[PDB]
Amino acid sequence: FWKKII
Amino acid sequence: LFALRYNILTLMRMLSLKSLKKQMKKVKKMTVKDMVTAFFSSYWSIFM
Repeated sequence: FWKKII
Repeated sequence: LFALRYNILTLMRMLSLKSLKKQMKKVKKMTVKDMVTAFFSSYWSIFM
């Protein structure tokens, strides 16, 4: 998820 | 120096109020539109 925002 | 310290501290007063975790909890789900709106709002206020 945070991977996907980044 | 006074203007810069004051204005940047006001920029981080939002992080001090800690109102991004609630928006975080609302947008636990996956929405690129809401993400681009939130990012644009943050830079919008950086311009402000």
